[PDB]
Order: sequence, then structure tokens, then C-alpha cells
Amino acid sequence: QSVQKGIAITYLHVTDQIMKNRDVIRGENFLGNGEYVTFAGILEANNKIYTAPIPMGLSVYGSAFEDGKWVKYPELVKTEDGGSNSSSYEKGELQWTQYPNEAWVAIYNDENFNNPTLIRTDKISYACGRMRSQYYQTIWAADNGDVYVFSPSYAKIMDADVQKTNLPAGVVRIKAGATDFDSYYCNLEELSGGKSFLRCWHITGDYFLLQMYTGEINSRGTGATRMAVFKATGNGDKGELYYVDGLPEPDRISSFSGTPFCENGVAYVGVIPITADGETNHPAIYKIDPVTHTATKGLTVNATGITAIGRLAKDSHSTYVVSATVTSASTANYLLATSTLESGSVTPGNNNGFETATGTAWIFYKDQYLYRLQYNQGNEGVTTAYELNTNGGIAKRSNEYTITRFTTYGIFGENIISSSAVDATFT
Ligand SMILES: O=C(N[C@H]1COC(=O)[C@@H](NC(=O)c2cccc(O)c2O)COC(=O)[C@@H](NC(=O)c2cccc(O)c2O)COC1=O)c1cccc(O)c1O
Ligand SMILES: [Fe+3]
Ligand code: NA
Repeated sequence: QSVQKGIAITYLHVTDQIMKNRDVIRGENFLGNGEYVTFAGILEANNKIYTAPIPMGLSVYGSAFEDGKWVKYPELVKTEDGGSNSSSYEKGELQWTQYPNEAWVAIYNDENFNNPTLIRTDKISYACGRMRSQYYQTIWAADNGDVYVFSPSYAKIMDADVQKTNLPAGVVRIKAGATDFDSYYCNLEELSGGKSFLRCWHITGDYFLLQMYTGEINSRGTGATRMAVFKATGNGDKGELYYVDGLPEPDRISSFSGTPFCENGVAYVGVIPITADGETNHPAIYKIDPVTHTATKGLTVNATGITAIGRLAKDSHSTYVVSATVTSASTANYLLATSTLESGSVTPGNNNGFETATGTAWIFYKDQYLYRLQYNQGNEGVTTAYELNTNGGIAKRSNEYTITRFTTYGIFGENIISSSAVDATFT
């Protein structure tokens, strides 16, 4: 028995609030070159699970294995601890992949994560966005079940030339029910004016929303203050990309709220300004119409930030929920109720004061529950969940758990699923 890298999987089962730690999956040599992986995203489509196994380089175990067999670039192996935050490294590791010019997708026939089908492409680098410790999902399904695998080519900012990818940001495709790539390929940098992206989502049909970088990619996801609409089958199945018109221009935007809320063929996203002085400059929710790639200003949020947008319902009661942060001399979080995202305002206070702890990731399960996932660096994550009660008020569900540290999440079936690469002992 020895300490190896593994893939931890946590299930948050929404019907009964049960939390399950899966047996840890062996991550050493997950892709056949010795490197270990971090899952990026958990996508359900065609009754399968799709994730992107993002290579991490070699663990200490990986660089020791069979007399260093897996070490292609020994000049990159570390001889002491170093690095910072979630990118700290230890003596003997080879940090980040030696194989940046490829992407993998792992496909599972159900949520037990047994017997993956693994498919490799040379057309794109690995399929995830990166923000501090977090691995953002960039694999998404069209309405017909075709899965589009996007890569922002994050690896371009690696220090070591051999660890940089030379592939532009781009997209490939897995047709519904298939477990091979087809021939589809779109070079996104040729459509975006040379720009890449932080993360992306599905809007409707074959329209996807990309949160675009304004300049160079960076490790903190800052300055990703444009949106663009991608029509995957546009221009004779070559892809079409349009920057969104009608949002505040980038030098007014501090950040976007994160995961959009999609209904009725459009996307809603929160915009947090750099300077929020005066009501017309407070954070606000914008509606993005993918057909016209046009945004319109909607609900104003009289708070410091916006962190989630969705819908909660119970019996005949139903409301939009906007998660909003308020920073003073620390930071409070409020779940604000509204019947519209497109006008008026919401303000934390006596008639809208459901306070929660802050969260790193906010996930709506359908219109039934809101899950908060709190990231705590090297320590355990924390999760709470929220619903409408039978009176129609927002309420916290009773079970509050520490969970394995997570760096990605998604949904399959009745489970919110979260994952990260962990140390584990195996036979
Ligand atoms: O809110 C989060 N952090 C807090 C608390 O974390 C910390 O204070 C420190 N941090 C760790 O010790 C850490 C130890 C082990 C693991 C860590 O991830 C640590 O961060 C320093 O991080 C920082 O100063 C900043 N951080 C990065 O620049 C970063 C750069 C590259 C890579 C990073 O991970 C970075 O944090 C800001 O982050 C914070 O202050 C937070 C949120 C979302 C995702 C995060 O990763 C956050 O950490
Ligand atoms: Fe961090
Ligand atoms: Na360093």
C-alpha cells in the first residue's frame, strides 16, 4: 500500500439530503502516460455522464513509478517544495501536464463512475476553464444531445515552453449517443478576434454562452468581462461567434455573477460594476438574447455583488432567487426573492432578508433546490441547501455537511456531484 493520487467523488442526493463519498478512483496513469487527473465538469446527456479528465502532471508517486518511466521532461521535476495556494507543489512532483496538445473526454454509462470510455483528440488542448483552484466545466450538450467540447487553451500561459499548448482555443463534438469525436472542429480564436475564455454554458438549441477574456488568459479569471454567443452549427456547421451587444463595456465591469439562468430561450447573468455609485450603476441582471446577441438591463440589485440567479418552487409558490453579497467593514450573503429579473430592484432588508453564509459555487437543482458549495482551500468544503417551504418562504434545508475538498461540480439524475484530485492509499 502507498499514497497515490485519486479522484474523489461526492454525491449530494437531493431527494433525501443524503451525502455519499464514493470509493476513491485511482487517478495515477488515468490517461496512460503516468499523469494524474482532475475532473472538469459533470455533464448529463443521453443518459451518460461526461467529464473532461484534466492532466495535472506527475505526483511524487508518478515520478517514482518504475524508475521514473513516466518522466518525459526531467528538467521540469521539482527538487523542493514551492509554489503558492492551490498551485503549491512538493519535491518530486512534475507540476502540470507534459502533453498540452491534446484533450480527453471520459464517458460513463451511469453515475457509479465505472468503466469509462476514454476518447482523445489532437485538435484542442484540455477542456476546462481555470480560476484559482477551480476547474470550470466547458463541455455542454445541445438540445439534440450533441456534446460540444470547448477548450480555452489555458495551457498557453504555462512558463515552460514544452508545457504550453500551441493549439488555439476551439471546440470539437461528440454526436448524441456516440463515444467517438466526429469531424467537427471550430477554431474559436479565429472567430473571437484572437481572444479566449474563462468558462461557458449552454443557452438553448445549439447556442452557447462564452465568458470571454478581454486580454490574455490569467490564472485568476480576472478581466473576463465580455460575453459572446456561439452558434455551434452556424455557417454550414463551421461555428459562428458574436460578441454580445448591450452589456456595459469591459472597463465598467468588475466581474460577472457566474452561472447564468436560462429560460425561454434566453440567458440571464449578473453584472457587478467596478464602481457602484448611484442606482443606475448598481449591480444588475442582464438578459442575453442569443439569436440577436443583444443584452438588455433588467433587475437592479442594491448590494455589492451577485453570485447566483435561479428559480425556487414548492407547490403553488414560486419565485426567482438572486444570491447577493453585501461587503462592509466582513461579507454577508442574502437570498433575495423577486418575481422578475427584468425590471425594478431588490434590496437586503426586513422584507427581503434571508441571510446565508457566502458560497464559492451556487447550484440550482431544477427549480427545486439551491445548493451552496463553500471552498476552504486545503480543508474540507461545506455545503448547505435551500428551498421554498410550503408557505412559499425561502428556507434552509436541515442537513449541513463538510464534504471532500472540491475543484469541480455538476449534476446527474438526483445528485449534485463534486470532485477533486486527492491523496489516497491504494493496494
Ligand atoms: O477565496 C478564496 N481564497 C481565500 C483564502 O485563501 C488565502 O487566503 C490564501 N490561499 C491559500 O492559502 C490556499 C491554500 C490551499 C489551496 C488554495 O486554493 C489556497 O488558496 C492566499 O490566497 C489569496 O490570497 C488569493 N488566492 C489566489 O490568489 C490564488 C491564486 C492561484 C490559485 C489559488 O488557489 C488561489 O487561491 C485570494 O484567495 C483568498 O484570499 C478562494 C476562492 C476560490 C478559489 C480559491 O482557490 C480560493 O482560494
Ligand atoms: Fe485558492
Ligand atoms: Na515558484
